Amino acid sequence: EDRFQELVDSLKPRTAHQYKTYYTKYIQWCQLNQIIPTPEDNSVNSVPYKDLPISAELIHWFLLDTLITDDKPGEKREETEDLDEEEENSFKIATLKKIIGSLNFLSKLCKVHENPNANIDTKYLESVTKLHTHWIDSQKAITTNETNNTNTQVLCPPLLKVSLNLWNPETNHLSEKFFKTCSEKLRFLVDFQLRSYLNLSFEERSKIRFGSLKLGKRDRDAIIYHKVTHSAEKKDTPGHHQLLALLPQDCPFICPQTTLAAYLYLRFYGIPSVSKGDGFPNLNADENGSLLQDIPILRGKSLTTYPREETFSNYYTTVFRYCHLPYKRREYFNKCNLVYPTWDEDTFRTFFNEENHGNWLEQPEAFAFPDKIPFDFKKIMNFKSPYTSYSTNAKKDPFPPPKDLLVQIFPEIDEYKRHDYEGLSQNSRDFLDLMEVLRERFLSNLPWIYKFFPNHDIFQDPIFGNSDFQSYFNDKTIHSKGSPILSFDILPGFNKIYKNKTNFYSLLIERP
Amino acid sequence: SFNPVRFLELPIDIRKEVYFHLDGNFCGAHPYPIDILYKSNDVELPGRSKRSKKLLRYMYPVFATYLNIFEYSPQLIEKWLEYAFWLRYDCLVLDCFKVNHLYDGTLIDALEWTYLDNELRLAYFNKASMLEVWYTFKEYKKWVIDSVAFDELDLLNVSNIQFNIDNLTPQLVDKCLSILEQKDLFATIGEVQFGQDNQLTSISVIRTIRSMESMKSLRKITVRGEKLYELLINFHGFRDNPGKTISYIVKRRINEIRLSRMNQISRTGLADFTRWDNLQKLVLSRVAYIDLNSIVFPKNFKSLTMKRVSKIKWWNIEENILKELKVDKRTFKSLYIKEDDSKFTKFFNLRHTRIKELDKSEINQITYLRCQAIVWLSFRTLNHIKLQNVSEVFNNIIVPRALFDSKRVEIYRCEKISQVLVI
Repeated sequence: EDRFQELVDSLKPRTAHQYKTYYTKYIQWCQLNQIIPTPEDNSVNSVPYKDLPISAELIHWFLLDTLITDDKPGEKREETEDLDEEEENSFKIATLKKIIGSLNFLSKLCKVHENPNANIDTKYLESVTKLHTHWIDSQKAITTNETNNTNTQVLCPPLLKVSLNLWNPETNHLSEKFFKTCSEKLRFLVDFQLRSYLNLSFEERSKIRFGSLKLGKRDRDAIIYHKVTHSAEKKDTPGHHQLLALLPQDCPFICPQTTLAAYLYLRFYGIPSVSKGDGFPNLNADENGSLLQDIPILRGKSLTTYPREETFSNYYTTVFRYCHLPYKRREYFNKCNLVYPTWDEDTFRTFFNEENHGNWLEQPEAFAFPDKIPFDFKKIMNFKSPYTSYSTNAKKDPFPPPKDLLVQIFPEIDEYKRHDYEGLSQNSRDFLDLMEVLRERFLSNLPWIYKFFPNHDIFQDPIFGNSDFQSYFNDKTIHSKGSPILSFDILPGFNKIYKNKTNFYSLLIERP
Repeated sequence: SFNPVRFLELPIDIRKEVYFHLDGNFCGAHPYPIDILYKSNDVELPGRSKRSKKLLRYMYPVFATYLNIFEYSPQLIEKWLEYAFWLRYDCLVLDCFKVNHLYDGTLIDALEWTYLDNELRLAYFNKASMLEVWYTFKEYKKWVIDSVAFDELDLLNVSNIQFNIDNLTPQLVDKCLSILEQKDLFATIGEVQFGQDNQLTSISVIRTIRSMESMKSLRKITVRGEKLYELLINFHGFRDNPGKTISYIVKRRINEIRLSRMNQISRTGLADFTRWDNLQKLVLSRVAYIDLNSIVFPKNFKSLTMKRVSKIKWWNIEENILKELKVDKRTFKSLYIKEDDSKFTKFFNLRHTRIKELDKSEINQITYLRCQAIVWLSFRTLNHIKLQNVSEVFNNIIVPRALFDSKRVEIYRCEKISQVLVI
């Protein structure tokens, strides 16, 4: 009762009743999702402050399911104009900051009423605020063209420019002694897209193995880099979980799954006449944590090691001077300010365990925390729109790839399926189904790569000039010979500029 | 039931004192004051109707801005919307505004310009920041102002309306000042507030300042922020800036300055009021820490009231008294202090503080007038003090005899404050 006077006087009455409106929305959401039990039926519904569950993940999951899962299937169609949608998501970010402030005030209000289940862990919600601030500022950057003398970079992003320049099979002006082979350009593009879509430093990119890439138990579309950390990288209190995600993009040239599958194709096979690859691995004597946890995601000097840092420094410098982009050191080497959230073991065991929350009507892992990843972090760091939140945006599939073209590349997975597929280690068949998903994405995105860059070293093999390969190529690329704009999408803002073929070809420097 | 006519037959002192304790609350559809909602275990939550569906569709988008604050418990809103037709025309409410304006804006506090229902009408907010009464200026001049200004021309002038940005959006600030420009209503307003919910100012503040020279009836200016207090009303060292400042011609006009809710007013080395060279009162409303040795206090200022503060230093008069009569602090506390409570000290109670006083047998009527000249050298011609809710004065509090009498200093909420000595 000592803290009540400076808790009332800390706010305006207007701000106090606005905050009470917002946490009343929160407590109504907690009652309609059975997080806190209702006291009775058809009476004065009232919860005590002593047992009101408040946490970072509960506040953020409320924020998801109410504020940023703005689907509204009866009134979705009022976001066509950029001015009205800009006003609407500016209202979204203002209400986001105000609801986070209100629930911070509610967590402060429950502590004086002796609530042990009210700890905010405010750096998580500040990371969420910084995340949506970054996205709304990117939309502020596209909606404002006259900020400075950089209107080209207002239009053009770094990721699309560097990606489409690194899909170029010829390097007559890129580099002479740095980017000779196309496999080295593909592993550079793997490193650049694992930098862009996964905001890590260089050392977490060095930690990437084959066995550290899981699959989506909820999605099957996402590549789950479970950055497992127990008690030794710098940090004690062992369990610190940072989950990561790679989604297939709309454009087949900025997709991390397509680029990863292409470099793994040129790594396992390569060119039979020019550069024989590293070969397909054993996957038979795999201990759970030996073989796939000793092989990196890209080769370097030796065949089973990670490359050198200043080589990638020179690669970044030569690509950004070829693409005319201002390089800075911390924005591509050091740790980013806005990263995926790294959980602790206590909340990761208490919250995501579905058997300890059987009273809840709807588990968080089911819809709003897919693959134990926060939703908005996933669909912002994978460059999507998190506001429709349950649609089929990436599932738009004309001319799907057949199984006959699937069983003609990477036949080793078919051999293991005709081997004892269950008797192997868990990481082995997990990596096999990982390569199945990557091969399906690669086979889906292959006709656009053949149509726009036919001279790439995937096609240094005369089995690709057969009837079925070129027939599927023509069947998927028949609808692009007369259209002025492209068919597939690029980015959530950049589909009204660089969807036109003229600007998309002027992205290129050699052979526009 | 309640009889309206019998209440309006009894004379105006009793009606004043009824509408005094009726703070601003005319309605029965009022929110709970924010002390009961927090000193309670339970949290009152909502959870069907037939008539309110007609009210929440038509009446509610008119009052969306000022009443979306109360979306918790919408029984408070569907009860509100029957008051929203008839309460502004009530004879009790209009009689309250009559007896307020007859006492120069003392009874119910600060009518406010707003722009609702496309009109630029007035508004009255209670202490819970809920509107209850909205009048356009023709209707407000017609049946309350002209209803008591029968023939006396010193009461036709209505110069006590606050303007109060942070109530409303900066687009509505622009539209309100434009419609207030196209009418002759700048002499109508009485004071302005400021919001902002590294010298950067908001858009609604710049719009308010650029039309503030045209007021010619502006007093009682007030701010609410700290990062805005340090910019537009504090001196801050700068003395020559044409744009973004608060236009020195209107600095001369104002009577007083209210400082609403901050942490410190002397965040820098000095909370200097060198300008605003014509203000009389200064009310520190909820500032956490103020030092009286860091305020520079103009040539003619009289009142420094200060409520709801958390820490006060003092004007450190005790550091200058002990150099005058040249003793130690421990000898002063036990030797020169008399603690007399004869009859006028016991009038206003102060049962928790202990009002003290210097001797007469140990000071020979010289270096008593010097010990009093120390106190008047520290106060510099102020009279009214008014310590409300306070805590933990660092230096001990020193008041002169010429100002302690006639209740010109007035400590009100005495729990942690103690030991005021009067010299």
